[PDB]
Amino acid sequence: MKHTVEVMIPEAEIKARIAELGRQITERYKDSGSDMVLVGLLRGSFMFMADLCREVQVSHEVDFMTASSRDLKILKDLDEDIRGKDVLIVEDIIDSGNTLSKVREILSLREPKSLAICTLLDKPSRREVNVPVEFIGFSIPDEFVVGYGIDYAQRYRHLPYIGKVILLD
Amino acid sequence: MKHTVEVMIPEAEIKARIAELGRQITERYKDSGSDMVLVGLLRGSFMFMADLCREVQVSHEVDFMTASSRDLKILKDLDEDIRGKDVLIVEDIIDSGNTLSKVREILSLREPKSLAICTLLDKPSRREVNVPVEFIGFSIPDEFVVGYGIDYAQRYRHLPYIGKVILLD
Amino acid sequence: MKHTVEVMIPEAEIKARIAELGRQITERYKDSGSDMVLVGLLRGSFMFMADLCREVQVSHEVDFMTASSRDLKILKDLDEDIRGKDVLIVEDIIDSGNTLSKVREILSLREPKSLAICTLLDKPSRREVNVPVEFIGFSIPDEFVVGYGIDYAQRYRHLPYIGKVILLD
Amino acid sequence: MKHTVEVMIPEAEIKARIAELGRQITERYKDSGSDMVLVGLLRGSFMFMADLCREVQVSHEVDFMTASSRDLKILKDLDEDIRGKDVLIVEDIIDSGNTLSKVREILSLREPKSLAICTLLDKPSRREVNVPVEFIGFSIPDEFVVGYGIDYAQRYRHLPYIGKVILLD
Ligand SMILES: O=c1[nH]cnc2c1ncn2[C@@H]1O[C@H](COP(=O)(O)O)[C@@H](O)[C@H]1O
Ligand SMILES: O=c1[nH]cnc2c1ncn2[C@@H]1O[C@H](COP(=O)(O)O)[C@@H](O)[C@H]1O
Repeated sequence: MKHTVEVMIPEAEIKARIAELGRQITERYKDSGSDMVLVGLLRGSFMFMADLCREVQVSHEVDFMTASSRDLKILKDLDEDIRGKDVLIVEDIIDSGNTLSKVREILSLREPKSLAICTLLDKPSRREVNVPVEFIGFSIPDEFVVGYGIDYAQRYRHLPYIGKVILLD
Repeated sequence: MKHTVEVMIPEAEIKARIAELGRQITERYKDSGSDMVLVGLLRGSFMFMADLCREVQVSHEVDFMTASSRDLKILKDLDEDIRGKDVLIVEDIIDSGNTLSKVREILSLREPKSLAICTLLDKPSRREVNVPVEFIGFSIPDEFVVGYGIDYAQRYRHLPYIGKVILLD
Repeated sequence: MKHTVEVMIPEAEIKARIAELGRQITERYKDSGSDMVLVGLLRGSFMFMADLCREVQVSHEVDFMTASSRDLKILKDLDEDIRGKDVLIVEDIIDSGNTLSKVREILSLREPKSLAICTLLDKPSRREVNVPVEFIGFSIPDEFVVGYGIDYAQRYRHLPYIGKVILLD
Repeated sequence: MKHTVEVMIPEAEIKARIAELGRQITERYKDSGSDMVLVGLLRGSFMFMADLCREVQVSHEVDFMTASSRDLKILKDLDEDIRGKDVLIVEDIIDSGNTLSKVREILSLREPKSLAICTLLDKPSRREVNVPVEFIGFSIPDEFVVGYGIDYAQRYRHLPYIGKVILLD
């Protein structure tokens, strides 16, 4: 467990990609006319949600939810209703796609006007369950990453950039 | 809010009906062979659960879940995994069928081997949604019942019998 | 893990002790005049709570709560308030006394009129944290018990009696 | 309910104040040596948390907790253990001091190495309970503020600045 962390994706770059995601999300929803709510998955999405929602130029609500990353259970459900609203699930990263997949199903049952997912990172190679992912900040190989909500031994979660854990020998 | 409570279903009557329900549920699942779990919906069904599981002659586990009743949110999810298991949802009362209908959808997503519902009381005259109910203790008229876990303004759950509030008397 | 279960405390005896606990609890509170609420710890106390509350002859509420049996956390808090009320925590068994001890502290902060604990079983020898326990159904040595809410490998939780797990070789 | 929103604290002003708070908190805990954890109180403080932890130059973990505000109930407890750790409760706003006062009592029970509070906004003119607040971003007049995580009828949390609702205008 002896190691070091080096910057992989500088915060300045993360900020740029998010602003763009924001324009994209805004453009995609600005004319819906229905209520919108960004749904972040805890703990991972807190930082990403913070920045992202500020880049979304349409009036919207911000709610969080926390699932158990065998059965995907709900430790903390949404505080507000989503029925008839536009819901954009926000996660820091998708790899296997299991939790995201199940969470999308659960929310689907509440009959929202629509459902989409926006992740800061995407690890295509690790996918195990195909699930739609409308907005992605970065596509990366299966690297040992941390920061921006992603931890390693309850650490680096507060880093302003995405770094890679170099596992010293 | 001034009111009276009259007996609707005496304790002995309930005790007998539950023994029967027990035999029936037992007969149904005795030859399944996969794990079985009864899921009571807090708060109202804790008493019915306590008595019912004691009449179920097949080895099972007991878990609980608490749900809201606009969107149906999970205030307390199961501690157990139900995937590939016979699941018997234990409810105290079904009238409109909204909440149960949804709770059932949510568990269905976890892919249990089988999914059924067992309710103590049933007000068919109140049904708004078609929902499969495999076991019913009593089909009753549209009375405001209390006791045996059920309440009236956080009151009467401890009554050993199902009673009906009269009011203005 | 190969074993068998033999009856240690017959349900008929459990029922008798509970009726007596009920008289004792009733006598102790009947003149308070304040609101009363029995607080059961999930999953363990569901069955005991069911029977016990029926033996308590004073008007009271029934709420449940579930803690994490290193830090004692609250997975599901009470649905109702206890401030200014008489609160009787109900558990199936106390051994180390850790969870019970912490739960009593947490509820204490809400300033209830009073706080007491009632357990069906007590394992004095295993105590690690001294905490008051006003009502006990049975005092037993450190036996491998199951039933009446107490499980073993998600099993025997529904047994109507307290049995001892004979660990066959 | 007809209203207007005016800027009260511009985004740049907040950004600068947080950098300062960051230096201060860093200076305070840099030589402690035990694990440290910032606990944000959902929902209102997710944004302040996101920005604050990035200015804290000491290795820490980030966790969240959601509480009610008559009795103070835990709707979502921490995922981490705080025993023997420096704990920095991260709040968005403190006015009466009731909720924080209680949340602090609850965590205090888990025996952390140290326990402090850091709030972005403060309405001293609204204080009803004496509660220790170690770090404050801004002491403000009694205005109904929104933005930067804070809301008005589930609205405005995404604003990058603290604004004040005007109403009937
Ligand atoms: O007579 C009643 N008094 C109090 N609550 C009731 C009564 N009938 C139904 N409920 C509530 O409605 C729920 C069942 O709703 P359903 O599944 O939508 O039919 C129960 O779990 C109860 O909490
Ligand atoms: O101006 C306001 N608008 C909306 N909610 C507020 C406002 N001021 C305080 N609150 C709520 O009150 C809580 C703080 O209460 P305290 O800790 O009891 O002082 C915050 O977490 C908010 O949820």
